[PDB]
Amino acid sequence: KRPIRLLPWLQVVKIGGRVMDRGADAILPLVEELRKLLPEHRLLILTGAGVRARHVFSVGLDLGLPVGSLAPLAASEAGQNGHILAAMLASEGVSYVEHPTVADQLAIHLSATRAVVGSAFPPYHHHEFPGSRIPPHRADTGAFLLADAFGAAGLTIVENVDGIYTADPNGPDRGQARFLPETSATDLAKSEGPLPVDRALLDVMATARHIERVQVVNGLVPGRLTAALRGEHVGTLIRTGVRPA
Amino acid sequence: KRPIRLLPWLQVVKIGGRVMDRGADAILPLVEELRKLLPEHRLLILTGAGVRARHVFSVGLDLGLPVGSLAPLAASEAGQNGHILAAMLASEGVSYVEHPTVADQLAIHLSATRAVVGSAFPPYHHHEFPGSRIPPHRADTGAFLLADAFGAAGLTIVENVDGIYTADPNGPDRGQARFLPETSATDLAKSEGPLPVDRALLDVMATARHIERVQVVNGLVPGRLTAALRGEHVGTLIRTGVRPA
Amino acid sequence: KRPIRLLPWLQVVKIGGRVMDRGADAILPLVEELRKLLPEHRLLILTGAGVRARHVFSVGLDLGLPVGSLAPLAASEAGQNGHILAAMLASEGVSYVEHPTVADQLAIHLSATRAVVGSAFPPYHHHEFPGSRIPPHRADTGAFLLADAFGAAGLTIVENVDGIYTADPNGPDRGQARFLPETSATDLAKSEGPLPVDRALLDVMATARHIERVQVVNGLVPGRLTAALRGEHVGTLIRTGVRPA
Amino acid sequence: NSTAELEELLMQRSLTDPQLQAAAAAAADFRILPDATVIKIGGQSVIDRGRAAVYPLVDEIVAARKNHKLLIGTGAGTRARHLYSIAAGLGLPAGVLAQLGSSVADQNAAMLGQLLAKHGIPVVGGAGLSAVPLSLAEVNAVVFSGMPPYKLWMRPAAEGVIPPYRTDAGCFLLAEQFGCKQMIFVKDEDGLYTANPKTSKDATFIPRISVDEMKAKGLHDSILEFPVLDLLQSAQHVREVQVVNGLVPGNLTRALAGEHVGTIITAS
Amino acid sequence: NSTAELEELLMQRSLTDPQLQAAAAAAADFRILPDATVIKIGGQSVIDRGRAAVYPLVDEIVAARKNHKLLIGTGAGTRARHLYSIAAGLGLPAGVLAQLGSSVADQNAAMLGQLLAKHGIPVVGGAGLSAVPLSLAEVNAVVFSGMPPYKLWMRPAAEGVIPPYRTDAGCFLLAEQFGCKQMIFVKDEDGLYTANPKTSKDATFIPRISVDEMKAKGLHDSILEFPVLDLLQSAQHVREVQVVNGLVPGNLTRALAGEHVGTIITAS
Amino acid sequence: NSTAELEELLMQRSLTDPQLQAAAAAAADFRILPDATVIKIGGQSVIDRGRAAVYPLVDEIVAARKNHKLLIGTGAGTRARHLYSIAAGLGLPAGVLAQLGSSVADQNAAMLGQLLAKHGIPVVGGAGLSAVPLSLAEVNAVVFSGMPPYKLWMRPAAEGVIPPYRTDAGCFLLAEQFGCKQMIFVKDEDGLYTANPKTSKDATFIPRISVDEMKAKGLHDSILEFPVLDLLQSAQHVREVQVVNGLVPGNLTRALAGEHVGTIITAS
Ligand SMILES: Nc1ncnc2c1ncn2[C@@H]1O[C@H](COP(=O)(O)OP(=O)(O)OP(=O)(O)O)[C@@H](O)[C@H]1O
Ligand SMILES: Nc1ncnc2c1ncn2[C@@H]1O[C@H](COP(=O)(O)OP(=O)(O)OP(=O)(O)O)[C@@H](O)[C@H]1O
Ligand SMILES: Nc1ncnc2c1ncn2[C@@H]1O[C@H](COP(=O)(O)OP(=O)(O)OP(=O)(O)O)[C@@H](O)[C@H]1O
Ligand SMILES: Nc1ncnc2c1ncn2[C@@H]1O[C@H](COP(=O)(O)OP(=O)(O)OP(=O)(O)O)[C@@H](O)[C@H]1O
Ligand SMILES: Nc1ncnc2c1ncn2[C@@H]1O[C@H](COP(=O)(O)OP(=O)(O)OP(=O)(O)O)[C@@H](O)[C@H]1O
Ligand SMILES: Nc1ncnc2c1ncn2[C@@H]1O[C@H](COP(=O)(O)OP(=O)(O)OP(=O)(O)O)[C@@H](O)[C@H]1O
Ligand SMILES: [Mg+2]
Ligand SMILES: [Mg+2]
Ligand SMILES: [Mg+2]
Ligand SMILES: [Mo]
Ligand SMILES: [Mo]
Ligand SMILES: [Mo]
Ligand SMILES: [Mo]
Ligand SMILES: [Mo]
Ligand SMILES: [Mo]
Ligand SMILES: [Mo]
Ligand SMILES: [Mo]
Ligand SMILES: [Mo]
Ligand SMILES: [Mo]
Ligand SMILES: [Mo]
Ligand SMILES: [Mo]
Repeated sequence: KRPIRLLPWLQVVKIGGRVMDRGADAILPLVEELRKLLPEHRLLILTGAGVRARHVFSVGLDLGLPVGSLAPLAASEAGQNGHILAAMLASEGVSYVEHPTVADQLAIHLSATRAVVGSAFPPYHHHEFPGSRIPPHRADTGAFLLADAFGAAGLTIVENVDGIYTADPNGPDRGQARFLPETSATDLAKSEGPLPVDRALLDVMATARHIERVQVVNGLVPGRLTAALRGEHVGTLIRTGVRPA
Repeated sequence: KRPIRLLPWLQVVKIGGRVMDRGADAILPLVEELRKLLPEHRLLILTGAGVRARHVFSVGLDLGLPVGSLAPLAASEAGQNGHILAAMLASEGVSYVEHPTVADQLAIHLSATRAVVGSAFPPYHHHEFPGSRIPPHRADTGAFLLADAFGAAGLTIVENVDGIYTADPNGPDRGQARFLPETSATDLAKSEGPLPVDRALLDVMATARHIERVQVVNGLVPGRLTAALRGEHVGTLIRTGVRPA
Repeated sequence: KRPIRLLPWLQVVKIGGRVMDRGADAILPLVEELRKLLPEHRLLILTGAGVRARHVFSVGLDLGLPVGSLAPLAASEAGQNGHILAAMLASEGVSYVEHPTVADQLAIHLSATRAVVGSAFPPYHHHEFPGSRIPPHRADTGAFLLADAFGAAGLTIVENVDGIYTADPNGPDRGQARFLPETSATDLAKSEGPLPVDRALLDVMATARHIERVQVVNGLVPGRLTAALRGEHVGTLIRTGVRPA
Repeated sequence: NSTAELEELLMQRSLTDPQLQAAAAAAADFRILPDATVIKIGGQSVIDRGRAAVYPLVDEIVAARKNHKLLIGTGAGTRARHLYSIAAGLGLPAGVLAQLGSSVADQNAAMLGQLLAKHGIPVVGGAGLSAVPLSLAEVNAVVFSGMPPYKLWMRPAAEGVIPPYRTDAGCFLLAEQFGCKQMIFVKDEDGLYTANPKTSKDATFIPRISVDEMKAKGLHDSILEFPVLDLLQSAQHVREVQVVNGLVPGNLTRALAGEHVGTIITAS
Repeated sequence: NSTAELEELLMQRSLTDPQLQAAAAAAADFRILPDATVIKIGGQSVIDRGRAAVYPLVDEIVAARKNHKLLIGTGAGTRARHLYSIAAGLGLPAGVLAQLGSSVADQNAAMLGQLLAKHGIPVVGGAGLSAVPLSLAEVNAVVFSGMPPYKLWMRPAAEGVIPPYRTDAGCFLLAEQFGCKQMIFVKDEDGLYTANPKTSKDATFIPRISVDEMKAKGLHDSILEFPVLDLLQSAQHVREVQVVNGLVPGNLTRALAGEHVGTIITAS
Repeated sequence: NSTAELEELLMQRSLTDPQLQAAAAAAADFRILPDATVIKIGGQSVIDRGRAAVYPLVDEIVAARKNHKLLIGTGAGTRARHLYSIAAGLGLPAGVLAQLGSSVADQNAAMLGQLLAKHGIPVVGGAGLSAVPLSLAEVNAVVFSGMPPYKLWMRPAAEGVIPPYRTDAGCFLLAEQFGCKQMIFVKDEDGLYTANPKTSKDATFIPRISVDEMKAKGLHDSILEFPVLDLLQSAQHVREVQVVNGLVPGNLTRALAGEHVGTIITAS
């Protein structure tokens, strides 16, 4: 048998750092949508890092630092985004919770309140894998490891674009970029260009035990996160390759 | 615009250390009054330090220690008073929570339970300001900084006297002491004698963003704290100088 | 007067480590019974250590280590058993909580959720008492100190045998072993053979302030823990020698 | 006996089994910090008195650590008696009083620590405890708070809610755990007398005495917390302790040098 | 005055009583780390610039600590300005911005710390702070994050939500608390000028100036956070500070040697 | 390439962009602790065996640290296999098993740490990690628990719930992160053989071999956790490892001296 599901009723939502980077104009509508979702779902909301991690990578790489030094430096920016988002939801009983608390006491915290916020980055830290000078296990990857370990009902990734395209849709080849309503982790992993998700996400999908699909949706369009949490198709669906029991 | 209010439904209550110093005769009736308040308000109860801080100041000053060393030593006594008060309220689901928890997770804790207790002293510690040999940012000051940062509905200060007088009413000039039903932080700040509140409290009132008045009331008279939390005038009102939006 | 009761509505349940050592065949039915109990009682569930502590005692004693070094090493195994049991109950809102949290914030945690799990071992650590090379204050002892300090409604000890016998019922004298439906801490303390409970448990019973009896029951027989928490006699009752007020 | 006969007992019997208890008693005995001395600095008898008492002891510690590895634990004193009085009057149990008293011993370690910082000597037990091995090796001394960690799990006394294991017991157990060579209690009297010298005018000085003799003379709970005497009789490593007057200049230094100042109390 | 007249006031009056305040002012004054120097390494002026700025300063610290005990605090820089901009636009209060900025000064201390680790120099303040006495005694330097701990209890400015006490103030208060002999701010300009030299072409260099003279010339909030000037005027121990260019090779070393490089700002 | 072309890519592209990945590969390479050696002491192969195995290794560490900076990580052993068996039988996932196994490696570091304390050597990773730079500089060695920190975020194996990254991987990644000069695994066999020597009578000893050759001979998961071989092939700093028998007196010392005892496994 596959392992049991620890929190089968949990929904996990990962908020991209570059959504947060847009400031109040993006954050206030997202916060209003999350407020309306609190009575509908039991939510673990996990934030990515965004542009400040790129700045601390620029400094750290210029100082020569190894990938195990850059990883906790980026993670700190995901943490700050989480504190910012939780503060906006404080009046609804929502707070930021640290990784040890997420790993060991999430059940009592989601008994206490309807949602908590944490960092999407995983605690690989100075034990990050070598090979690339850029930390591979980032916010998408960490959120999926967690969601799948918990056997959660879903993981939805909230980005600043409609989903995955055949080319970067903000890039120099954007004219060639075709939208992908649906795809598989294995097809993606064979392609070579950039993506809006970590390449490590596709690897941890291949060893997944529970979560069969992950939807990537545009958090800048109000209503898409709400629809995705009900299973509606409003972005790119990624099939993990988990087959049912 | 002024900043938003993080916890607009919160009531903050600061309990003077010298109330606690009176022992069971003062504490048991205060605890019974707090018990009756739990279903009416969402409470952050913050304790001051009282006479044991004066003893550790006497020792620390005799050893020559600077004001940044005395500040955490006094704060520890406010902490102990908080543990004592929370233990008396344990059967009602109330516990003492540490400063980091107050600063980052108060919303989930007041979702879990109706009240929590913490220390009123702020974490200035070894970074306390110089000038006086006595730590200036004490329990009144810390409780107001917190209440105002949260945008709380109120701060009520519970002391062992009826309010503020023109002279110490337990002092050598007590015959001259006239009660002040109402006053302003700016008028107070210009006077020179002793007060039942930190002088730093008047300074942080001048930069306040939300809280317009603070009432000082006698916790040794049952019912006054209950009345004050409903806005009734039963002690000294202090106008902060926040003007409405 | 005796001291007050801090959490008079609490029920404390200690789960022997050797019950956990039996694996899924013992644990799954115990977890199903605990699930059914959550709406009936407010529970602090405390786990013992079992056979892995015996292994780390064998290694530690072979290395010559003193009793204050062995004590935290055993306690770690009680901790692991607690994490295992809490994970099986996560979907019901149950988590493992650390000792500092048990000592200071148990009331808010049992307001947040119906049960929490912690380690039964007390934090004597490197300050364990000398005399024996085997740590005396173990899981039974720690669970009783806690239950009695809190003034809890009861402590029930869940073991892999029916209760206390006149001889080890799994031992070389098991043919002579007579079951004891009822006994006193003082009678037990005068006997010399082995027992299914710490000998220190009998000592802390002599100084107890609140808890008058402790029942030892067989957790391998479904229903006995449920019956014991209602005061039914289904194992061995131990009278502590607390006399009523 | 054998590594193997012990391991079979440890697998096959309850830890309460007299047979297993006896095999464990025969195990090797390793001392973790055999060359160190534990010193307790009294809260009420020394630190509460301020710089007239504390400054000369700071100077002694600084001089003495050149030749002696020291673990310096602090007592609590008058602020802890205040807390116990308030909490007892409320009916709070011994385990809650134990937590309150620890905070006071912590304050005193902080104050002593700040006077010693410029000499390199840290306060430890805060962040860690393997703070201790490195500190001892490099600056030959560390400061710790003397309260045991039992907190809410404190065993109460037979009567009353005052915690029976306080800072004399905390420091003693650490010396005993680590297998230290010497345990010195620093107080405000020359040593043990036949009666409380503060309260009794014709008390006689006692240079050396056993626990059993102390009990027979009614001195079970005089200059040391009485459970320390019982802990001493069970001890494996520290089978005597020395009590000295910290208010006499040089007294601590002379005790570290092997001089018989004060009172020596022996397990047997 | 006396140990006894102070203790009676301390027992009998509010801490606000001018009488008690005056007795306390007469107390002895102990310096905790009198032989150390606090150095602030700017976040925007130095660390954000990468190895061209940071590597030569790392080499100086390593050389300078042979003769000088150093507490090296980090500033925050551009990532903190980004965080403040996002959080201000949301209406978040100064106390929440203060927590966000601390994280950035922490990152910078980690990066500097990793370049110094092979020389024995730790980053501290993480696990402790009595990390500091042992570290100073053995390797003569430590790295700390320069933000004050006020966090949510930060007093706000008169206008706006930018925290007024940031890393210049954090480092200054530590120097002042510990009674250090010298406070050096390492920036990216030679020192104070009569106008912002980045923005003004004919600014004049100022070698030495008092706080009062700075205020009279409109320089209250130029090269240092302006509340630092007021803290400096109240200080008991550190009554002047030195501002130097970290981008000039050897400048930090020469300041530690007593050379008058940069600008000296005096309390009076 | 430039500090500027990298910074533009880092601002303008996803971290997944092959173009940005390639610019980052060209960055400077700093080694944090280049003169240290990481040693893993096996839990099942050494520490579980008790003092006949552990005491001689303690003596070697104490002697060897006079000339060699050491980071000594502990394995887990039989108590972790017990925990994995119980937790697997319950259907618990790899991430929960990972937390349980860490506790066992922690126990073993505590036990080893207590035998080394009187020599000044701390256990670290508890309170901190910048525990490491100061410790290495003053006593030339530290003890740490060898499990990686992934815990609940552990990537599972392709099949089964046993965590694939355990204490061989934890120690290896630390050596690699810190840019250490050497990684030595201390086990209970002379090195790699062509078959499990415990189970196979005519196994042949292999003095030196590459990862690719090991895979071609079916030795992917023999004497080291198999993911370590893949981590080794991606490594930037540690491109070979040495496996030695800790049960042979002096073997660790001779490996630190450059002697080719045991097996050397190379990335290519
Ligand atoms: N094939 C692709 N399809 C869609 N977007 C792409 C693709 N390749 C690159 N991108 C870019 O990925 C961007 C998202 O950047 P990134 O994914 O780093 O941000 P994030 O997910 O918000 O950050 P973090 O990972 O810190 O949470 C989009 O704005 C888009 O320009
Ligand atoms: N003008 C004044 N009006 C009222 N009380 C005054 C005045 N001046 C001095 N006092 C004294 O202030 C006392 C309160 O002391 P203080 O305010 O230090 O205690 P607290 O607030 O309980 O302590 P903490 O600040 O530790 O919580 C009153 O008992 C009164 O004697
Ligand atoms: N007089 C006795 N009556 C009953 N059981 C006894 C007696 N003497 C010894 N035993 C043994 O005690 C065993 C329980 O072992 P132990 O009590 O150490 O386990 P535990 O309580 O599960 O462990 P832990 O204390 O770590 O929680 C029973 O299996 C039984 O064989
Ligand atoms: N028979 C005796 N001989 C000597 N001293 C005695 C005797 N009986 C009582 N004492 C008292 O014991 C006191 C010292 O013990 P005490 O525990 O009070 O000091 P301490 O270690 O400072 O305590 P703490 O650290 O808990 O504050 C002496 O001041 C003395 O008055
Ligand atoms: N009158 C002046 N004289 C000199 N420099 C000035 C003056 N007015 C403004 N400045 C500016 O002050 C800057 C240095 O202060 P700043 O606080 O920006 O550096 P920092 O310590 O790196 O800050 P942080 O550490 O908070 O990032 C200089 O770059 C300079 O442009
Ligand atoms: N081909 C091989 N060559 C040598 N040893 C092998 C081989 N295949 C299997 N082994 C086994 O590998 C064992 C050592 O690895 P193992 O991971 O068990 O030790 P360890 O590091 O103590 O583990 P832990 O620290 O996880 O308890 C040896 O005892 C040996 O029996
Ligand atoms: Mg992404
Ligand atoms: Mg006051
Ligand atoms: Mg038992
Ligand atoms: Mo935590
Ligand atoms: Mo925790
Ligand atoms: Mo906390
Ligand atoms: Mo926390
Ligand atoms: Mo905790
Ligand atoms: Mo905590
Ligand atoms: Mo916590
Ligand atoms: Mo230390
Ligand atoms: Mo340190
Ligand atoms: Mo340390
Ligand atoms: Mo350390
Ligand atoms: Mo240290």
